[PDB]
Amino acid sequence: LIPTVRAYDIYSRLLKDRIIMLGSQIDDNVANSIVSQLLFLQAQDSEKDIYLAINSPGGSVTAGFAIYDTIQHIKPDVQTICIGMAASMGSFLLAAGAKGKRFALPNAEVMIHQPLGGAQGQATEIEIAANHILKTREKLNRILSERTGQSIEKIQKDTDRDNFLTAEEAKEYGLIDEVMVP
Amino acid sequence: LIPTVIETERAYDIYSRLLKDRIIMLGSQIDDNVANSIVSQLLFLQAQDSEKDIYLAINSPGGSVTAGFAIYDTIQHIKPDVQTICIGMAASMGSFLLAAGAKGKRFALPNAEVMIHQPLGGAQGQATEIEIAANHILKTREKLNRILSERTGQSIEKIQKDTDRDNFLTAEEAKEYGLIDEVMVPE
Amino acid sequence: PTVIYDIYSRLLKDRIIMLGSQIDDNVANSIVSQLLFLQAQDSEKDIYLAINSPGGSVTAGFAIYDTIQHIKPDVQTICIGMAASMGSFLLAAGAKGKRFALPNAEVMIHQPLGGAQGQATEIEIAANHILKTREKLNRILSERTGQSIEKIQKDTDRDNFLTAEEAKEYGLIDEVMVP
Amino acid sequence: IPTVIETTERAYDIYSRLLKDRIIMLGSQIDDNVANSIVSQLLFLQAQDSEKDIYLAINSPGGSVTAGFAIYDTIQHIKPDVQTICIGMAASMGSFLLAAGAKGKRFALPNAEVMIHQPLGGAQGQATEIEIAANHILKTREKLNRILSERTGQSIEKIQKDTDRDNFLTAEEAKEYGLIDEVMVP
Amino acid sequence: LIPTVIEERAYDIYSRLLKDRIIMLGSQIDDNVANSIVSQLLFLQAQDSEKDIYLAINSPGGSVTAGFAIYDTIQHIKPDVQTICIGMAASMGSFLLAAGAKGKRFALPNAEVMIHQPLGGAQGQATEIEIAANHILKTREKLNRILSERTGQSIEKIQKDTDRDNFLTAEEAKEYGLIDEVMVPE
Amino acid sequence: LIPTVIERAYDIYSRLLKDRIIMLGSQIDDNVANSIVSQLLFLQAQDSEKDIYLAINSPGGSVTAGFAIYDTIQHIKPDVQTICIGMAASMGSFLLAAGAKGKRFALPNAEVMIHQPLGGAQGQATEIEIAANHILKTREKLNRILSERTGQSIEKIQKDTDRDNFLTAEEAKEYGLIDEVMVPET
Amino acid sequence: IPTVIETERAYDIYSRLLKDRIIMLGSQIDDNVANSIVSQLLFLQAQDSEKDIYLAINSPGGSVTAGFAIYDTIQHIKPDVQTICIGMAASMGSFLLAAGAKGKRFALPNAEVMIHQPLGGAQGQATEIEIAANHILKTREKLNRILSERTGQSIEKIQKDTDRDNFLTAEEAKEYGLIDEVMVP
Amino acid sequence: IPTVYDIYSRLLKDRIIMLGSQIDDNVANSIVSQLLFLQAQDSEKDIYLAINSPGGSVTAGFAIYDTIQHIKPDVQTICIGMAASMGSFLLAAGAKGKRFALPNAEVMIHQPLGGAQGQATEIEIAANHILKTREKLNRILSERTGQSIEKIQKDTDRDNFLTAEEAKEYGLIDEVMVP
Amino acid sequence: LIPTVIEERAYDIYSRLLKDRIIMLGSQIDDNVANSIVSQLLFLQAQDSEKDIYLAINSPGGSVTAGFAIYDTIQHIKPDVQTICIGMAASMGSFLLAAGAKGKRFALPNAEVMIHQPLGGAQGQATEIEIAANHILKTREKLNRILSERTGQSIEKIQKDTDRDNFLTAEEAKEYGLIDEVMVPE
Amino acid sequence: IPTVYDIYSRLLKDRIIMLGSQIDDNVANSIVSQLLFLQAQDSEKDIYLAINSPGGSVTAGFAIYDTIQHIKPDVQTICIGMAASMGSFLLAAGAKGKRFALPNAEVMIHQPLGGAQGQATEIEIAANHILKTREKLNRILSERTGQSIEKIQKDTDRDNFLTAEEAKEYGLIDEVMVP
Amino acid sequence: LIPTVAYDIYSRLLKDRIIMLGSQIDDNVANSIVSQLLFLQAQDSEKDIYLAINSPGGSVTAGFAIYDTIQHIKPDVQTICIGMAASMGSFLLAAGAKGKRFALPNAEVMIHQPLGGAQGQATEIEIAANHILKTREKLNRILSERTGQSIEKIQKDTDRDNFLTAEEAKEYGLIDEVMVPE
Repeated sequence: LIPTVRAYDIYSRLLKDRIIMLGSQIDDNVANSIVSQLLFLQAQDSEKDIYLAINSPGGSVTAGFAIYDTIQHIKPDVQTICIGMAASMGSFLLAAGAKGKRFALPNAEVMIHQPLGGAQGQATEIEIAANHILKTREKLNRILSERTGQSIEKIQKDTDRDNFLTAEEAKEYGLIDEVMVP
Repeated sequence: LIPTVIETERAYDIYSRLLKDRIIMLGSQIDDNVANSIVSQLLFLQAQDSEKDIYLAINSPGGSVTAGFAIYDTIQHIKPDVQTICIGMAASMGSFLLAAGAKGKRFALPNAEVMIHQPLGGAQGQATEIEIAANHILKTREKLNRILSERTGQSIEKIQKDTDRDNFLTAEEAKEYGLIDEVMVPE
Repeated sequence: PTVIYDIYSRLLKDRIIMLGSQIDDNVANSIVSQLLFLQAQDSEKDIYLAINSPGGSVTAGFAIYDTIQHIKPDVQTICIGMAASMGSFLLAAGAKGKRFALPNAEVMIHQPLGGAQGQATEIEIAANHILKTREKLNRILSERTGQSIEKIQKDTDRDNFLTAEEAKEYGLIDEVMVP
Repeated sequence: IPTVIETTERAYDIYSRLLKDRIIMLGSQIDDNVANSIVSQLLFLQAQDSEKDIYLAINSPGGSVTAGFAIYDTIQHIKPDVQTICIGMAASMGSFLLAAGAKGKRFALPNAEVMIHQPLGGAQGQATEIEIAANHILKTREKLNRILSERTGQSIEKIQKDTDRDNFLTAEEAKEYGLIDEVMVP
Repeated sequence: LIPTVIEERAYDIYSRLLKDRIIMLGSQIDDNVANSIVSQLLFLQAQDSEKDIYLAINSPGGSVTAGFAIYDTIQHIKPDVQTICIGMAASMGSFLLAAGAKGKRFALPNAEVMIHQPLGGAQGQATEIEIAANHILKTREKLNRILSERTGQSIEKIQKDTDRDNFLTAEEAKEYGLIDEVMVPE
Repeated sequence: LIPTVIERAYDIYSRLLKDRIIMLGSQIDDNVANSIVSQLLFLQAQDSEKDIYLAINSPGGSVTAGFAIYDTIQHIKPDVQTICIGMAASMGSFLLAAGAKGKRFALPNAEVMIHQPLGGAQGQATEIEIAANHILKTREKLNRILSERTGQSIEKIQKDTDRDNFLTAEEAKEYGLIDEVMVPET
Repeated sequence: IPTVIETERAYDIYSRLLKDRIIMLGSQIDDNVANSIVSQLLFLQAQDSEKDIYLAINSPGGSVTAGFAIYDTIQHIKPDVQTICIGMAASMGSFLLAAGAKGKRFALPNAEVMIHQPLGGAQGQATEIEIAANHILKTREKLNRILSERTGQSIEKIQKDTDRDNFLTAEEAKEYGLIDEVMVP
Repeated sequence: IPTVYDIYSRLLKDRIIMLGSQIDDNVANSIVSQLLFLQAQDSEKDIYLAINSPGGSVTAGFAIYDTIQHIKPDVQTICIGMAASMGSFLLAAGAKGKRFALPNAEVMIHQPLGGAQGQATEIEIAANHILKTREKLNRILSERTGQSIEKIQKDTDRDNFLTAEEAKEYGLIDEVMVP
Repeated sequence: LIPTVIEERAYDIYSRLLKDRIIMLGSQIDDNVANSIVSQLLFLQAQDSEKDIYLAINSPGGSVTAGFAIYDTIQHIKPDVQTICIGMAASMGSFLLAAGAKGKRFALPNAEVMIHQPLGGAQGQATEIEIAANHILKTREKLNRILSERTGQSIEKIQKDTDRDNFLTAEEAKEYGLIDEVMVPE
Repeated sequence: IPTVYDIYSRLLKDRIIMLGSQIDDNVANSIVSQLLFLQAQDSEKDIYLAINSPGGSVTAGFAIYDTIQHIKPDVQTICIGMAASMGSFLLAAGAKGKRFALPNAEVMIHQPLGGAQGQATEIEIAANHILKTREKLNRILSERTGQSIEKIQKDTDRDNFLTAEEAKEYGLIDEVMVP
Repeated sequence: LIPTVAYDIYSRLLKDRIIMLGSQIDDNVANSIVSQLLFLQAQDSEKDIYLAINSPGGSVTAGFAIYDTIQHIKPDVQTICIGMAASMGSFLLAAGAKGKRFALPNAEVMIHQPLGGAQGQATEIEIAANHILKTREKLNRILSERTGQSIEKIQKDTDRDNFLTAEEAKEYGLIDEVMVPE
């Protein structure tokens, strides 16, 4: 069910007020849509804040970077608000919001972990794939270090396995700035 | 779900709204359907205004070489400059299209990934059928490499070497290679 | 893209038809309808048929071919990407002097494909039919290209890939559209 | 399927736009859904104008005999002449419908294919069930052949012979046979 | 895709026919189809309680209970419901054909009518199978009693004539009492 | 395909809803219940005094979904008439019996079936015990309400629902599941 | 399937019964089963052309042509073949039960016998369907003529009585003429 | 399955038959063959039929039942584990005074199961057949247990699980074999 | 499961019959079956080049080339091969039946013989389909020529009579020349 | 499985039975047959039942259990690897003083598992049956371990894993076989 | 195991130096035939061996295992086509001892080019194409040697499926004689 509110579906109605809902796994389709919404909102008003609500298990790293770079590229501040869960690339995007404007609701879940992938074929193909995913992890960890204030060494350790954080723990970690208390 | 934007009684999905501002989003694998749509958008934008730049945003793992060439040739055919901007990833035919943008107007965002490699395909049947298919994909690779050489300034020999296996480049490396002109740094 | 025109409908307003998929009866029905609609809108102005197709059904292709020849407007054909099999036949079917390909477009010609199962006499009927279909295709291609039927038969025995320039030399198109 | 807009903004898919001009496209296998649509279009066109011709373009491999007879009987029932035009292929029940158009107004384009053959079916179960199914399909064939005899001018005996196996006809052969009246030459 | 007709307002072709009090029953009968047909019948009665309704039938039949939802709605409403078989009316479809207003049940000349006993199934314990058997037998008795009333044939004859699939031409269906007239073309 | 009526465009069910008619024509699941509940609440908001008409052709379904509908009927101020067309089985018959007193109807050939609830349980012995106790309590709840609405004893309802029990419309009236059989005007 | 040893000769239980001229027909009849049963019948005739053979039947039936391979072999060989229905003999199984030596067709008291018309199928062109229909009807005629000969019932009665599944008790099968005696314990 | 002979063959040498699976035609054919073989070996010595079975085909079960009654040796029945449905029927069919269960063995009785699809008259035939089959089963069970047909009908309407001691009280067995 | 016979050598029943020069062809003909039958024929010739061999046939036919492996082996070896149809000999099975030694081709009285044209398939390019068609037509000519030689019927008659499935009784097969005698029981 | 006899048959010659799989009717048939065979060979000598089993059918398990109690020889039980659910029940069922586990063997006890579908009254019958089966299992386990029924009920509510030493303390075995 | 004379009809024929090649050629079949050929040579290095062929062909490398074993061993290997010898089957037919290659009168012989496949990168497809083309050259050269036909003629005659009667196969040089029945 997606209700209608001239007619607008609920999400289009929120977009009118500069709210973007990232409420699914991140793939290229989702990233296309979010990027397009960000660019549209900048064109409508280059100064007013944008609000990106996040309830996502993560997904494609490259798709996530399409969103991440668009956020950093545009002029408006993008606030991030975790509702429900932000895992993997979802937590990376949560951490990518405007400094001081990254939030989670009190019972929201944040999870961080290393990237996942695969490789099949010849030894040299497997080597190329391994080197690529390792370089991707280095890139993710370096940016997370910059955005959280944690050292790269600590991020590497803390993302070796699935690491679940409460909203308060995410604030302490530097993934968000504030827990939005009711 | 793709949201709608309304301007005053006229409803647009957001892609249609961006197209109004001469932005085309290439955000999927390249197949004939995708190429049809992108070609049609390019031709429509030229008809609307033959002088103003067009912006082609690219986040694509690549896909069909012939579908990619439909887009490539349409870019070169039309009068407006087509800027290319890599966001996320441009791999295989996607990186070829990135490199095909107007000279000086090929960009990537800082964390975007570019990957170049040789074409993929298949052949089944009689020996002579396999021969025909092999000759065809080899000729297609020669065509791709020659154009990439022209667009990057790298020699055909170097391109052949560098595309033998998957070759991942950062945005800065893609600039150094000649696949793009600038990394778009955030203000 | 879409305004509640889709972009194809917007191009059709300017007499451009996009043939961008495998040819089956559904696709042929749409293209035929578009051709008839454009003739009804204006019987004198050219129509532009852009072709990026791996081919498909011969009978569906002939629905398009015969509709092109039937209507009054010239139909220009423009190969973008690929025109293979029945797609290359339709490319070759455009108005004389108004058949084009973009420089990196691929053209492929080959004999028809089909199948037959059942009794020997059923298989015989099916074989005779596909052979007669091939003769029909080759005769028309000979007329449209200026190549002999013998040459077309030989050149289509196996998949035969041509560059845009080669397709021009062959007579399948009139010009390569250089940018 | 593209859209056409005629502004005073009213939107039509391509087929709806042709229907406005009394052209019906029969461009698929004939099943009940297709027949229901075509019958509805015919009845609608008669209600809009009971005198003006209707044009039924046919590119079809055939299909259900009963669905085909729904179309056939509707054509014969309504006041307007229904022209038939074969584009691409008219096979089996498709060729039957081609032959069913108004006398003098059955056409094929030059490279169109016409195929005629006997009805196909199946039966499973008890011997007496198989007998019932066999008698039914044989009666259906006699009905089809009798009508085709009437519409072509060929004898029933000749039609029976000529539909025993798949029989492919060129547009010119279909004219000579009496399945169409004219080949539409460009 | 069903085409659209524009008059300022857009209609799919079935909605356009409904405006003229024509209902198309063109598929297998299940609860969804019955819901739609019942709703259309009630809507047409509300629009005009006196004017005839036309129910066109091209259906292989289907659910007996869904068919009875349609049957009882026909009898309940005030307008006469004409029935017209186009293509085929089999099993519950032929039962509905026979259920039209007396004197206003029709078939086109090549339409197929088939009558046969109800079909069903039962699995489980012997007592469960017994309950299922008694139910389908009582359902058959109900169908046959109504068909006897609507056709003028005896229940004994209907029982015999529906033991196996029984295919009737339009003319035979008239002789049987399932319809009143064959609609011959002008 | 569900047709449209233009007055504003309405699908046929929306058009009936404008006249306070709700069609329950499928298996009862949460989606269906959610829709019916929403329709009942909407109709009460439009007019808290005028009757609502709930037509029922349903094989039943989810007991909890059925209770969402049942409790909404009892909660709202308007009387809800129930009318069985085709079949009301299991939770469908429960809802039929839940209509306003004196305003529960069936058409003459409609079927009503009552039986005990169905379910399942897998896992540990203590999990199976919990599931069994739950379904037994659910059956007690259903039977108690059916006793209240029919006037039959709980003992009799228990016995009569042990297996599938099919009732004619007249039998359903005699049983107290409905108030009247709607006979057609001749 | 257990083994029996006589001392060193090992037999599965069916082979051990075959040594005593008992053939088990205990499955659906298809070409494989018929080929085995036919081979057993011919082997037994070769071993002793005069001694009775015992064909125990517990079968739902199956292929008519496979059944006729068995039927014609029974009639062809010299030894009398006794038939004994244990459990069920349905369709072609009941036909084979009825085909045993006159006076030597038996059923156990609670055994089930069922008779019905042949089943089949046909797909394709109208003329192909006609050929298939004519063939199955002729096959039914053949079956009914033989059953009439073996039971003493008229062809028309057999036709009527096989129109649908017709279950018979052992006593009813005796009254019908499908067997000669119920083997009482 | 170990070798000594496989173990079942070794037990058969001592006139023990193991019925340890669902009853289908294959199982019945084997058990019937074993019974006939044992009678041929010695027409006077008892046979022992051990039963651990969820039941299965009624006609396959009756092949076994009638063979037991037909042969001269007494057939003792011994329920180990479970005898359900046709398995409990066969347990009850052993020689009078020689039907046993081990103390923790489970006996279950219930009505026959089946199915029917097709025309109303086909469904009627199938229903009449399974009802007659149930009457037959109940009549024989009544004879073998001493319970009335009415009681058997009531008691088998649903799954009815019995302990060994309850099965003895019911008349399905004669003794519980205490260790 | 195939029984064993012990004489001290153990034999499956087929091996026991083979000892008496009987070969059982009781399945569809494929390369595996043909390998086995050919091997059995060659073995029997080696054991005794003069004594007759008996080939019992109950087969729906199968691969033509596999059938020709058997056919040519029959003709190649020194012993006469008697053929006996039990049950059915269809298609390549009937061809093998007709291939037995002259005067020693039999059918049991209720055995079925069926003759028809070869079946096959072809997919791919037009020229591939042509090659496949020419091959199957050449194969049919070869089959018909041999059947003419073995039956005494003309090739023209065989062509006509095998156009569709043609079922023959044992007596009809004798009249046709496919067998020499119907083996009547004593 | 190597040959010496296959090795299981070799071990059976020395009165060792290997229960090394899930318990179903086939496995129970075999084990019961082996037990009866060993008793027939020698009614006084001990039998050794090695157990590595995740459990399985309760009725099949009771076929084995009752056969053990029925026969005259003592049956030693030895857990190697794992004895879970019905496997641990059989381990506990060995001759008093002759139940063993190897030091790293795992024992697990838990309540029986099952299912039920259909009408409320059918679900009730199935629930009552499995609850009665649990009562039966727990009563016997109480007798064989010396633990109260209340404690067994508590301790089997969820999967309860025991070391060999814990199983000895619990009374499921008598000794841990130390090397 | 088809009939016994445990000891099976094929084993009985092998006792008389007859090998039956009656299936598609794969590694399992080749391994068996090669083993049979080596066994027969060990039993008697002078007496002829008889290889009956009814085969649609199969693996080219498996076929060459058989081919090279035939040429390696000392006994002459007679080949006899019964039913069909197609593709690698016809190659093996042609490989029998000179003067001792036979077909029965209605047997079918078919020759055609090798079949295969390739997927992956352009350079991988090239390697696969070059390999199958070289394999065809090898097959054609040997067939030329064994038939007396030119390589050019073999190339042309195998471009598509080419069906030969037994008499045509003799004329072609694939066999020496058609075994006519007495």
